[PDB]
Amino acid sequence: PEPHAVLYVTNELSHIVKDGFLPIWKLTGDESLNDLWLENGKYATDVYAYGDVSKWTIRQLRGHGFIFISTHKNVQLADIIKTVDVRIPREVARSHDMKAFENEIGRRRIRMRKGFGDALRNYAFKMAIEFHGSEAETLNDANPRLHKIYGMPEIPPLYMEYAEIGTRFDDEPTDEKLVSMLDYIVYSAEEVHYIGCGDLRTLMQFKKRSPGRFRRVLWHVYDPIAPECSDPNVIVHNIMVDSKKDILKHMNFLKRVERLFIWDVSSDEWETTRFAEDRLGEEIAYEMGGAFSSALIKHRIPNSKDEYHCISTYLFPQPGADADMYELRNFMRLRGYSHVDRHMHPDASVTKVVSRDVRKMVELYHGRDRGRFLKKRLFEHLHIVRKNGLLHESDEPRADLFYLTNRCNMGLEPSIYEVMKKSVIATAWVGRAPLYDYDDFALPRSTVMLNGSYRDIRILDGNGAILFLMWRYPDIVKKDLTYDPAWAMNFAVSLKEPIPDPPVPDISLCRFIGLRVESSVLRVRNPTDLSGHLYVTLMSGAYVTDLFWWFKMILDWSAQNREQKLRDLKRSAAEVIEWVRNDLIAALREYKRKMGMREGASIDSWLELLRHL
Ligand SMILES: Nc1nc2[nH]cnc2c(=O)[nH]1
Ligand SMILES: Nc1nc2[nH]cnc2c(=O)[nH]1
Repeated sequence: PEPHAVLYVTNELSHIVKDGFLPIWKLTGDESLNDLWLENGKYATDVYAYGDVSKWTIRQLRGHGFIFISTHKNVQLADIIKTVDVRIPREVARSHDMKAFENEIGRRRIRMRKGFGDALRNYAFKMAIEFHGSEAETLNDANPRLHKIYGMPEIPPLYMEYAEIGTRFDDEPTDEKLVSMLDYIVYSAEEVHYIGCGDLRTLMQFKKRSPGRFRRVLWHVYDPIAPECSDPNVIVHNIMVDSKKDILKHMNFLKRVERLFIWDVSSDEWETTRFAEDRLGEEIAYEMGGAFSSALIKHRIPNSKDEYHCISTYLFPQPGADADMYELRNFMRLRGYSHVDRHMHPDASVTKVVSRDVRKMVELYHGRDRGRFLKKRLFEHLHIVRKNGLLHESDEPRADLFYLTNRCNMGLEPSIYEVMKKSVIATAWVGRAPLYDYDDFALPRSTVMLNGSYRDIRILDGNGAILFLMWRYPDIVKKDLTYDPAWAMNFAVSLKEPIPDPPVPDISLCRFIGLRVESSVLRVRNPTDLSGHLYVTLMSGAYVTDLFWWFKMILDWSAQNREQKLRDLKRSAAEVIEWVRNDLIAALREYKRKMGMREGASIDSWLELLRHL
């Protein structure tokens, strides 16, 4: 809505910037601290800035809005030697196109979005178990035997009771059928009896792309034609399978384990053998249902039969599989130990299927050049627990990232705060620009600031949030981390995180970039300094800081003295950018003088927490 970034470039770039349409900020390594803060605050959009910044730490620079573009790998600071956020290729200076240069920034900026949500997420996996509004990404980095991953994924093309299909959605190519299979089914298994594994090329390429989960899992594999695979998490079996006893003897029963049954069995005049193969793969899974957690039975569709039967939880189309591949994979969820509770997905039963409706599924969703987006949906739907965030009442501690402010939740505002009163970590869209690849809606920043802050609950904007994590848990959140602060500043973030002792004015907390331009607009438009300053912050909705702590920082902390208060900075390894209650109490008042109803309680809460402290 207001928040910008300083697109910082290194010397050799500068000349081309001049030729742009955005404001340029020039340095000049002196510049006091309180110099940057007043200048940077003049820029109501993104800026370009160059020249010497040796004096300064990174935190200092990110709180200011910095993104480090250059041709060189890194740039020298006072803190450390930072990895440039945005490297430019030589040739694409160089050239000296302002446009290809400006485009080049954009892309990496959208790529930078990732790193931001990787820090918050990567902290959540540190402090939590339950998990809400999740997706493949969160599955991807989860520990399936600890974190418990809920959410509401977008349900794929399915056949059971039960039809509905389609409709079609846009999609792109992926990994060939057989490794694109493994990819979505393998997640929480611990042991896999892979029946009919062929020559193993399949599973090896699975290793070659997805190495972690290949090793975090155990593979019995079965074929007349399977070679000796030197791997030690691979016990091979040449034995062909007619009975469930050719698997059974090869499971340790004295210990609990999630086990997965994968069937893929084909041989060599009609073929109602193709049939009683699949049907067998099913019966064998079934008899064992109670030792496996689930199964992916192969399921090709016959010509002869218009309708037929099978045991099924689901039947679905196959990513990366050719268009003419007339073969669905049949899921069976089962009973048997599993670190993911799937009792939503119905207990695999007998299923009447109509060939032509399967025939249609293949027709709609198969294609070499389709699957990517299907596979995802399958993955989630299979392994996420279908549970609604604002409604789930949890016993364990719980994280709430990047779903909260979704357009489907619109109106249900109260429930939202309820979640941010008690989550470990959660985030709300508060950005007021156009604003794309993002389908969220904004919460009023004042209302966030005021409802957000509780003793335990620290309420910062994404950048503050990050700065904080850098500063408190330096190795949950690295310092060299690349991210785009502007974007970080579209999110309100909340953490179950105690106030510092002593409540130092760290950047995580105190930035207030542009608060002077912010105070003037305020006064030409809707007109009514630590008294007025608090009011500005609120009325602007430019800002999201932790009211509570910042309160505590003012009264309980300043005074203290000159000597005795920096000192307690050293120490708390804090850092700043800027070198009584009766103000604040009116600050509040004035605020709600202008805002009956559109708020604020609460307010009342805040006042009555000064008038008692
Ligand atoms: N910054 C950011 N990172 C993510 N990682 C997964 N989803 C998101 C998102 O919406 N934003
Ligand atoms: N099946 C699958 N789909 C994904 N979509 C994004 N990441 C993954 C992954 O690891 N596996």
